[PDB]
Formats: sequence, structure tokens, C-alpha cells
Amino acid sequence: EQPEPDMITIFIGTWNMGNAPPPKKITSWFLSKGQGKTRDDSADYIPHDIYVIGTQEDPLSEKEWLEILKHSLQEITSVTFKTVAIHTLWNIRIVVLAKPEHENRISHICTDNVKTGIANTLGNKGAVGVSFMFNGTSLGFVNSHLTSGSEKKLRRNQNYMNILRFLALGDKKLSPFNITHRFTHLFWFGDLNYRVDLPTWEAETIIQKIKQQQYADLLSHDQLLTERREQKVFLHFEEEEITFAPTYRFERLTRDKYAYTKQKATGMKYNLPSWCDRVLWKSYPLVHVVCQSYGSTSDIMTSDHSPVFATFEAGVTSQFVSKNGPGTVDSQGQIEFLRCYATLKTKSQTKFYLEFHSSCLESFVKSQEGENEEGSEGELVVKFGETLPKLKPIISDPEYLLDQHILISIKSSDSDESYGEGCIALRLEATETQLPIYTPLTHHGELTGHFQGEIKLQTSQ
Ligand SMILES: CC(C)[C@H](N)C(=O)N1CCOCC1
Repeated sequence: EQPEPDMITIFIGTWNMGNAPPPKKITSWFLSKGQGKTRDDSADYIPHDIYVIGTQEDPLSEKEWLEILKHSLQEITSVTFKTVAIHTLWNIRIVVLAKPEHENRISHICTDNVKTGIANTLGNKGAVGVSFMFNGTSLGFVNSHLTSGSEKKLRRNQNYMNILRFLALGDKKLSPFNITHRFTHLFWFGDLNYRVDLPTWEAETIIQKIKQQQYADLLSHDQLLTERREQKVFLHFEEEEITFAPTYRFERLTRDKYAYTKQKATGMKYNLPSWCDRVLWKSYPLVHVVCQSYGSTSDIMTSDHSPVFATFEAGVTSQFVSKNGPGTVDSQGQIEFLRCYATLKTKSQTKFYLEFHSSCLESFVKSQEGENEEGSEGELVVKFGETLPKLKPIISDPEYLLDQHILISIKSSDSDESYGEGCIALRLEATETQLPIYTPLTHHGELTGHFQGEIKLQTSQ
């Protein structure tokens, strides 16, 4: 037998195809060749472990697109990839392909979609997603096509919050947790449709800057970067530095021209050159994740968007079995919390309790109610002191336990509704030692408070 991997590489692609069939060759996309952070030529024959393809305005049948994708990867790698999942909402599609050696490592495949907007605004924008387990590691993938238009960044932020609330991926037992907490690694990509927010009269200046590869002054006005910096969207997500030209809006059949001027076909809106097409991620604390490419193709010109690629190294763990767990506790293992308190932004006064969720526990654990005090600056402080239960992991082996994570929800005793969710890594500097812990708490992806204190982890070593 193959040894189980402790690392895999994942290819993420996002392309708004502009309702046009692709050209006969799209291999440059899967090879991370073009502009930006590109992949070394020496890696060209080396397959990624998993390929996740997100399309928007995709005119192809699932069958048509699968044939082009599989044939493309076969030509690059000489490997016949297995289809893990395919899911389409209108013209928004996600395909997950993996090397055949991974077929038995992949389980718990989930697909879902969310339609964004109401009446007028419901009919073609939203998201599709896929999750699964790769051995002991949970992976989520979201392909979203958000509201278009330079003057709708707020709508895009709203679309993002509706997708992260309502996309039903991952372990349904994680009931207090949205997709931004359910996965070891979460990749969120698509035509996010955020624009370079400069005056219309500066169109030709923007084009000039693009021809000089001087992106700095454009990225300082990129609505996704500015909204993220003001914590309006994609809180606690990462994005690699952008070093490729804006991927929208091109004249078709060339990349020599940006088509930005207002037309009946655009609803009389300008489309200033923009980084519409993006890849972000969020991984659990102290898990290996390294972006190894982030760029756009130069040679695929059927759409008014260029394809975007990103590749990642992602840490993965094995499906651990001991003499004891799974199927029982390992009395040599324990997780203890000392001097713990939650700080909440809520103006309400109910009692709160904690829930601890982790795949290292047989099931989730509910604490006693904490003691509410007033913070010096208005805040609600919920004190747990030394009252939190002792968590009993299924496996005590430090090779397993130090790789695990504890999700925390703080819940109202009156309503059992979560006011905040966060995550604590057990990748500690020491065992049998009081060490500080910390997580921000979010609800619907917005900051709602903090959890901090100390942890004491006992393993079999
Ligand atoms: C399975 C579905 C998501 C299907 N592929 C689809 O896109 N639609 C049917 C339901 O309503 C929206 C349109």
C-alpha cells in the first residue's frame, strides 16, 4: 500500500465564460500559465491531487464541460481524473475532479446551492458548493456569481452573507456553525464582481496603468480589498497578492482591448477594468496552507473575462484508528480550559453557555452557564473561570490530537441561538502546560465578540 499523504495540492479555477463555448485548448488554465504568480514549467506534468473548476455564465451541459475538462487534464498529465461532484445552478457550475488513487480517500460528498436576491434580483446570481472528507480533513468549495455593477458593492456583501448562512455543506451535526467554520480548508471563488472604484473619466488612465503593469494605484481602489479592510465582507479569509491584469471586461477574441464604455447591452453602465474573478480561502488555525499560484490566462479569449487560477499546498491528516477510539474514549487524553471568558458585543442580557464541537469528541459538549459581568467599556463579559467541563477525546495519541480543532459556540440559555462561533487549534507549543488560547467569535460571518483563556492538553505522551 501507498502511505497516506500529509499534504495535497489543490487547483482552483474560476472563469466567467460569457455564455460562449470555450476554445479548443484551455490547458494554460490548468497549468497556471499567463500573468501573475504562475507555476514553474518543471511542474507541468505533475498532476494536482484535486481540481475544482467554478464557471459562471457557462453555456455548456454538464456532460459537454466534463468531456472538455477530463480530456484537457488527460492531455496535460496522462491521468484520467475521477469526477467527485458536479453541481449547476442556472449558469453557475462547480466541478470537482481528483486523481484515481484518491477515490477511496474521499467520502461524505455534499453539494448545495443558494439563490441570491428577491423578485427582481432572484433569477441568475447565487452560489454552488461542494464539500467532502479527504481522509481526516474536511474540504469545502464555493463558486459564487455575485451581483454585478460598480455601484452595488453593498448588494455583493449581502449576497456573500446569504451564501455563507444558507449553503448547507459539511457535517450537519455542526448545527451552530455556518460554512466559514465547518471545514479544515474552505476555498471561496467566482465572479465576485467587485470593481475598481475610480471615476469613469479615468478609464483611459486605468488602461495606461494596466499596460505598464502598475496595479498598485488600481488595487488601492479594488472594492473587495477595501470592503475586506473595513470588515464588511469575507472576514477572516485570505487572498494572495494580485500581480495579474484586471480580468474584466475584455473585447472577445483578443486580450489587447478593455471594453469599458456604456452600451445598451450593459444597461448603460461603464465596466471599468476590474478584478471581478477571485479566489480566497479560510483554513483552521495552524493548518498548513500555502498559495503556490494566483494568476490569469492570456491565451483564452472566448469570454469578456479571462480565466483565473490558484493552486495550494494543503495539509491533510490520515483517518486515525487506535485500540480505543473510534468507538470509545481514550482515558489517557483530556482537554482542560482555565480562566476562560467570552466578550460579546450584544446589547442583550440573557445567560450564556458554551458548546464544544470536534471530530476528536464522541459528541458535542454543553458547558454550565457562565457569569455575566460588565466590561470597563460597555461590553458583556461572560466569565467561565475554571467551570468548563473536561473534554474526553476519542484518541490520546499526540500524532492525532495535536492536529485537531475545537469549534466553540456561545449560546443564549433563553433561545439556544448561537451569538458567536470560533475555533481553537490543539497544535500547542506544549502538553500538560497552561497555554493562552484565543478566537474571534462571529455570527453570520460578522464579528460578535471574542473567546480567550488558557488550555491544558494531556496526550498519551
Ligand atoms: C438542481 C438545480 C439547482 C438545477 N440544476 C437548477 O439550476 N434549477 C432548478 C431549480 O431552480 C433553479 C434552476
